[PDB]
Amino acid sequence: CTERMALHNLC
Amino acid sequence: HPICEVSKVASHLEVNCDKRQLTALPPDLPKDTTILHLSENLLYTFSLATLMPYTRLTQLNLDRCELTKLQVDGTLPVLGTLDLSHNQLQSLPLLGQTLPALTVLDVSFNRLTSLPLGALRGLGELQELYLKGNELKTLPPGLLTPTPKLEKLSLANNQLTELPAGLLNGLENLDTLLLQENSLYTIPKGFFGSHLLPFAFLHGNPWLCNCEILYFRRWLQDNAENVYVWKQGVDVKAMTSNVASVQCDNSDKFPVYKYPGKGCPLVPR
Ligand SMILES: [Cl-]
Repeated sequence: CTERMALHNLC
Repeated sequence: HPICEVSKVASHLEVNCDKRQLTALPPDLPKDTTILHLSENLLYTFSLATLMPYTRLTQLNLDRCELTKLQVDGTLPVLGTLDLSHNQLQSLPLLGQTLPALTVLDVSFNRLTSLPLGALRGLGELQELYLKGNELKTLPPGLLTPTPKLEKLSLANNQLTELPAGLLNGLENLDTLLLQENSLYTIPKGFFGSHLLPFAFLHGNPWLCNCEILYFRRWLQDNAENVYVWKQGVDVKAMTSNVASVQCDNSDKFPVYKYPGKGCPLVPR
């Protein structure tokens, strides 16, 4: 899961 | 469509053209496409102009496409999200004359070794910029002047050794800054300015603990609960706050926020 997904809590 | 999957979610139209051995944009896609996935094809050069017929297109992924050149002809007035991650770009596409509504740009894991003066000019709506995993050593002055609304900025895992002093200037809304795993040794005084920054990742840099680290030491004091350690594979709400992750190089892990600074400024006695 991507950095971007992580920072949105979407992992 | 005879090749791409088309997924209708009320008014939303998401087209999946991922991994289909495409060497060009397929020509018969719905004129009403909201989101287009073009991941894991072979799109060495790609022309943004070819997407003009798609009036409602708000998100485009060209990740993992062996992309080397992105031609910036024409204009896509509604495109909000552009993912160019894991490609072969050796310099940053200059997009400000092309994507005026862009809010999210991901160019992580390319081959970028610098950003040019004015790289982001005209991207006035930008909110998120991801540059993790390139080869950057510094940034040009004024890089984020064009992008005052920026909220999240990743420069993680580059090889940065200097940050311009005014980098964060006029960022009234910045909420996440990722600088971990570079080669940084100092922070210019006042770098952070006066706006609250909820999430900073600053670990895995060889910080030089001399009198010029005092600014950073004092900022880390005022901000200990805002300093985190990156963990892969999880949500950020899952990650540990740890102001002591930020360590003096040549030290055995002495935490910058602890730095005494005894005898600063160094003078003859
Ligand atoms: Cl010194």
